[PDB]
Amino acid sequence: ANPLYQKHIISINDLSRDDLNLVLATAAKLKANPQPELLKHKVIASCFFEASTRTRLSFETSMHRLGASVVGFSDSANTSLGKKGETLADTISVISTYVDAIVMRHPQEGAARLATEFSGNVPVLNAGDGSNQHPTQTLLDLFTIQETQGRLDNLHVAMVGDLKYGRTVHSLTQALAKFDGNRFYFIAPDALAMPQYILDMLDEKGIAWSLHSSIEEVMAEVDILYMTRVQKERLAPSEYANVKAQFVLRASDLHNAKANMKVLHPLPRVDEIATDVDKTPHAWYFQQAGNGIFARQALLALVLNRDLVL
Amino acid sequence: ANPLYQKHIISINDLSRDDLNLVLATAAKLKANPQPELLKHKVIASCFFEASTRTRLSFETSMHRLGASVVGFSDSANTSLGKKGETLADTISVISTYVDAIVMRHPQEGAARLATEFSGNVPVLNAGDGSNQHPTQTLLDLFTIQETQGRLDNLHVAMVGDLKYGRTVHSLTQALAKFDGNRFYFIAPDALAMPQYILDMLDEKGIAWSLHSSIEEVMAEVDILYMTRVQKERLAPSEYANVKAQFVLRASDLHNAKANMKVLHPLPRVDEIATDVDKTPHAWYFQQAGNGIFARQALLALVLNRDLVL
Amino acid sequence: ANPLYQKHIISINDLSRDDLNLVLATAAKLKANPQPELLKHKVIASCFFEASTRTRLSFETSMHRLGASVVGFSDSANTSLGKKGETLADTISVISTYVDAIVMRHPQEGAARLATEFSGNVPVLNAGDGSNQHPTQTLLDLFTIQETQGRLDNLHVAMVGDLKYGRTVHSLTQALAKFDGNRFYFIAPDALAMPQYILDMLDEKGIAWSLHSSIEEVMAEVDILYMTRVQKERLAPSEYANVKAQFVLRASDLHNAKANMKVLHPLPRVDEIATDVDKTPHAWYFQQAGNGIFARQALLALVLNRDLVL
Amino acid sequence: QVEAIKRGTVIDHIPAQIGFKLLSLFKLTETDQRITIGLNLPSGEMGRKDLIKIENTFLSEDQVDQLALYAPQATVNRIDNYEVVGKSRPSLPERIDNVLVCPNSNCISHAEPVSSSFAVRKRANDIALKCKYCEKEFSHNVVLAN
Amino acid sequence: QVEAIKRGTVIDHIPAQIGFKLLSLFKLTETDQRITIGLNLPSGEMGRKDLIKIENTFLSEDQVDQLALYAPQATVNRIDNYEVVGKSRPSLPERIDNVLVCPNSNCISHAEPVSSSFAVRKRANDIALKCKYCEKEFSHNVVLAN
Ligand SMILES: [Zn+2]
Ligand SMILES: [Zn+2]
Repeated sequence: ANPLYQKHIISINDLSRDDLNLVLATAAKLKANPQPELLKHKVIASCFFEASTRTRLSFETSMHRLGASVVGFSDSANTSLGKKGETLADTISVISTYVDAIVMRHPQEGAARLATEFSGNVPVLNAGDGSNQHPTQTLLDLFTIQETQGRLDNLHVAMVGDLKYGRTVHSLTQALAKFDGNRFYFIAPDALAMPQYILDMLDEKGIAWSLHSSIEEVMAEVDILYMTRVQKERLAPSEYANVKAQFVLRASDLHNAKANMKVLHPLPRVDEIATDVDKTPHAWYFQQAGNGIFARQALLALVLNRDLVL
Repeated sequence: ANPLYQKHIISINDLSRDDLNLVLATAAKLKANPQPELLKHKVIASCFFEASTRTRLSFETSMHRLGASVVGFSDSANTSLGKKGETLADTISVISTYVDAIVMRHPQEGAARLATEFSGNVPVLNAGDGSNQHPTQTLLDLFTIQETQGRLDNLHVAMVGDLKYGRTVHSLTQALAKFDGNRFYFIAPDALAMPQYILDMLDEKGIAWSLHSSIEEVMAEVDILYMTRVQKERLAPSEYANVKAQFVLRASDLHNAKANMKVLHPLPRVDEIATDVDKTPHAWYFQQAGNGIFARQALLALVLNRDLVL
Repeated sequence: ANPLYQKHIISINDLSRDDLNLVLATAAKLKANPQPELLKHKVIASCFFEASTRTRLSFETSMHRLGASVVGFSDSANTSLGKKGETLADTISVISTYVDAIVMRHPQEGAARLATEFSGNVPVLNAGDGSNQHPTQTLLDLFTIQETQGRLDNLHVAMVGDLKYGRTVHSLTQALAKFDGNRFYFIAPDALAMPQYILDMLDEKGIAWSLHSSIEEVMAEVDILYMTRVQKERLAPSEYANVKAQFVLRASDLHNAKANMKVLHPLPRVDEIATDVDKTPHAWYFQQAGNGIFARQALLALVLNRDLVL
Repeated sequence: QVEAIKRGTVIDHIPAQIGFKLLSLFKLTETDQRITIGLNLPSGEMGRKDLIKIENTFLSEDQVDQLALYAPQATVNRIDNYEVVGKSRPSLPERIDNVLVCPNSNCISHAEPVSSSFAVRKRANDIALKCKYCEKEFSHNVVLAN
Repeated sequence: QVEAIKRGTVIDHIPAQIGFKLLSLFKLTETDQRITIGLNLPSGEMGRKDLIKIENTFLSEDQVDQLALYAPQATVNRIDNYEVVGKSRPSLPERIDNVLVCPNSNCISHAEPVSSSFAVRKRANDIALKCKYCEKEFSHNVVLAN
């Protein structure tokens, strides 16, 4: 009777606060003593309708490391929906009669929400539906902050970079606000402003935000800094003006940077981040990267087993 | 022996008042008075490296009309310059000869003073280089100046759309910045609102030139309304959310103009002007821009004849 | 003061008998008799928005020959109409002027009556619009009518290949559908066999017009054989298994013709005609289509001169 | 006649549910005087009908003209205060003016700002209409069909 | 004042010039059974208004609340057999599905055979909707094909 059981993975604002804790409990237990069998037989279409390195692979590794047999597509072409002109619907509609779960990713907004109307019993998980959401990065970010930083409440994070499109933050951002104790500081271009549909929230949610145009400003402040790659392929030919990195973190920026504070990038880093910094202490984007295995594994298990694990 | 003769036609900010009026007057006199038996020798080539409709046909035609012919080429298509292999100069070297006279229209600036470096003695005429200059697409309207108000002296113009890029209006706040008592009315987004450096040569006399709000309000103050196409085909990505003229022109807003003020345009037109503009004692861009005939001819002659009168 | 003068040259189904013969006769007289000192003023531009070899060179040339020159452009390549940005009309607005006369050849129909809407007074001449009309590519053969049989009256033609699309033969069952005692011989696949609506204007007199079998049999009955290229470049996908003329023409099948009947073609030719056709007292498409000279000139003049005789 | 008013043309005999366009297609529904409707009402001719109530206003010309192909029995009752007088007949001029949705996607008179005109060889058949710029004679049926 | 209906629904009190729209947008035409839409008419309780009276046609409460946004204050004199019997309000509902046309082009709410659906909620001086599919929450105005 596990909670997330048979449940679907789609938008963090479809859950709550107390809801998370469950996978995380699952997760901290695996980073410890695992179970290479726990999800045998199981078949998961790892169909990705858009590019990706870390969200797909890691996920297959989160599946392979548990015993679940998988066969999904990397490129949304050599499939009937490709040159055959088949609608996602049918495409899902049928794939759902072959696998016990679909862990997709799709170039358009909420194409995930699509799946479920043609899924039902069969669990559907999203690796980001257009700039919209990516409920799945928020979780690995979730493991980090809580891991590298004791408590999960009473803290402040500096979300900087393409926000208008960062499937990433929307999720995470909206996630945190729900917790008792988390101030928000958004640093973004004039255009790439963090979509409102998240702004208003904190407000009512008593959670307070503020916009700044410096890295040093909230230097000694923010317990954590979330940088973002710029949704370059995800852009209308107007917003294209503020294309490049209006913000590119460096070394010396780490002067009055708080000890426990670290840099977190859901990768890949395009120009926003320097390589010399990987040597530094905060350098954790990378460590904030290998978390998925754990986050996605914990997560995978759950939905795939009514009974709690170990 | 005259001032405007054998003069390399490139730009316009380096000549004295005396010149324009000179040819300008030859145009009031070439309004309908064809003289074949004259320069029926000096061959000319129409060299179109870009794409403008009027200036091309308008020019090649007066070239024809003023007793002669026109070789040239519509594009750098079938020319040993690229396909084969040659520099814009090499071509000129041999070009001086044949067509003693040629007009150059490059999608890159400075090129004029270039082809004009590889001729020797043989006369040139660049009616637009990249997006920096234009000699012939001004005078022809300077004709329209007498057509609408006669006296070119003191007035109140106006230039909507793109004003920084375009090789056309570049001669504005530079040819008249040496005239008399004239008031400058500009209209274009920040970077486009014409650089202050074309505006810094007018520091020795410091007369009029400013920028404020929308057309909605500066119409009951304009004596001359000359917009300009937003050079959509030439600019920088760094600013792509501005393909639209912002400030448009429709009977709707224009019904507050002065009395002799007329609606003119650089041409081609797109949204700048409304098709419902055709019907107005002001919409003059029709004949305004269409002086090449009476026009060009006036100068086509003068820059290739000795002590001649008309 | 004459009927065929200053007449907008577009289509042909709206004029009376008197017209053709008019210019037609000027052609028997312009068979070899050049008059320079005449319209050596009125400048013309060759505006080729499509691709036809004869009509282009043939035209621009008579334009030259009848004492004058030709500006125009071979394609909508380097023109402010697209690249820059302009409607087929805007261009005309300013076009009326310069080249008092211009010919329009668009890959889309109706456009004639358009450019011709944006001129004012300045005379036009569209020798083919989309695939609906053609004025000049008929008369020139109507010359070939007297060249093969003199009298244009009662006869028996024939039109192989594509007959529905082509802007050339569209004037056939429409210019002669007002002549006298003529018998129509058509040849083209169902949809191509010319619509019944071009055929419904002939209901007021109901004379000849029918369609049956292959060329193999209607050859010992033809007094005039005028095929037509299968407009391969313009049509609809909905019918793509018919790129081939179906009914071809080879000495092999033609050896049953009448006596003065000759082989003519709209031009260009591909398979319609056999290279072994060159050798025949009938293969007349050579001089047939090649009247532009003696031809066009005849009308080029007439539509731009007052009370003139030849 | 019945609930009729003083001055205000009324459009009767309309093909079943065609009237609905006369307000969106014709955007006549942007007025501040009377406009009481009643479509799908019983009729003593063939099938059903639709009527529009206009106060202080009547028809015009191009609205006498568009009525044509719009409805055969269309009998606009122009009432000069309780008295129907100008029961004009739906007749469309020979000339076609900028107010049609043409089907010859070829005649470039589509993507470029123009003036929507055709032809109309009125025959004892349908209200078809030959192309004006392409003289391709088709039938309002489709041209006007959805 | 229209007349007097038999059995069906009626929308007393409909914002002027808004009765044409709540009709033209909707298939209140598709419905054949006789309709007498009284666009622009005297109010009495109010000053000016619109009164619909679609007969044989019954709207329980889904197409009732959907009017909250549109006609704020209105009335359903649900007259069943010449007798008025209605007590329903155009409440703001959860989310009004299959109707509007999404603003977010990239959203996946159209490109597929799937229908549409935006969540209703009251923001500040104005209302603003969120398309469930792509979690985006655009203003109650921008959600159209203009
Ligand atoms: Zn058309
Ligand atoms: Zn949406």
